[PDB]
Amino acid sequence: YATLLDLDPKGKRVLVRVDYNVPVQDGKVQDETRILESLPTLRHLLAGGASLVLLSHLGRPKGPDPRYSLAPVGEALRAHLPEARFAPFPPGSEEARREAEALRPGEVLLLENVRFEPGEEKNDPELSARYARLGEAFVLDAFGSAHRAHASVVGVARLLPAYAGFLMEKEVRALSRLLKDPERPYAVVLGGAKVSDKIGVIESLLPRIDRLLIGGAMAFTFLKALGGEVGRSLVEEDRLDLAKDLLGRAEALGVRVYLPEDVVAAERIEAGVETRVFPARAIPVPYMGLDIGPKTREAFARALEGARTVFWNGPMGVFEVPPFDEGTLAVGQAIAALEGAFTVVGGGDSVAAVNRLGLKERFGHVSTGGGASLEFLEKGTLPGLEVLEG
Repeated sequence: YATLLDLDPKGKRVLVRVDYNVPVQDGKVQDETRILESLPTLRHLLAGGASLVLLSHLGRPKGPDPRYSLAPVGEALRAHLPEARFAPFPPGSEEARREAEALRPGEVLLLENVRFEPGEEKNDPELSARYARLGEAFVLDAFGSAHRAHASVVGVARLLPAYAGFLMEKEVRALSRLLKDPERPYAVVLGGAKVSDKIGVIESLLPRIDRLLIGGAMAFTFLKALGGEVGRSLVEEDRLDLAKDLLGRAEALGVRVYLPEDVVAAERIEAGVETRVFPARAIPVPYMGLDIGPKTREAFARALEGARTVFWNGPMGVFEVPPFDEGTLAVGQAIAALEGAFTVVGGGDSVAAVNRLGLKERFGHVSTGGGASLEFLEKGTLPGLEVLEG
């Protein structure tokens, strides 16, 4: 696992895979956070005497799509690094190769959305070789993209001396603590819509944890599995069986599991909609549970008391829909208030809650990997990390 301290950037053209998948609206970035998070890595390279070619994804565009151009990100980056420019050329094009070859030491070139290239998500060898012509060394600093063997993440890494950036290094060390005898009690807080997407990581963590708090829509599959009546709440009939087995092994492994006991419900998911609070195992048909209730927020905070290690990923309810973001905000303050503990928060809505509460500084580590982080904890590595050697 080579880091930036193993690379001498003097006189070299360095290709760097960054994570610039930021929100954009009307040709303007709405949140520069991801861009700011990459500067430590970029400035270190520039300081050492390098020129840089940057590659990033943006949204899930269906082939070339002006809607997802990185031009707005280029302007944002330019406010921070005076010599950074954006060129509307696809990463593997001849125009892009020539633009990078013209680069002078100190310049920073951001190329077009890598997802515009048809061979990107398929790790196409030809495409990878094309990216290799962009620089003499490769630096992967987009942890949120390291769980997939894509052309700009794994492919190009195999053709050029590859190293991990500061962001990558930080994410890996924070997550490693969670897999290396962390301080007890160790509590995990998981949230999300479907359970099927958390089974792998839940299984992996069970034998290492002491407490499991489950919120969000995924919790109703569990409640239903215990014989509850969840009304029109979202449930995966296809997982009711495994969900019940998971609660069993949990108990057998000596892990305390906490589930919602009350919920805030409505007949439709809409901002400002009228709500009613019901017991979590007695939601009247018409209604859908869309967030954890007041008693549940209370019990969850009580369950976290005394924990010395906490990992939280996922919303407690439909976060982006105004009334239903309260449970997630309550859990964030509960974890932020903890003392003497190593707390880690990841996933879009959970991180968003922390930011809105102005509680970032209160957390041990704010994950930038999202699902990547969950897979690392699940498998112990990622394909984007295995290629970071010489």
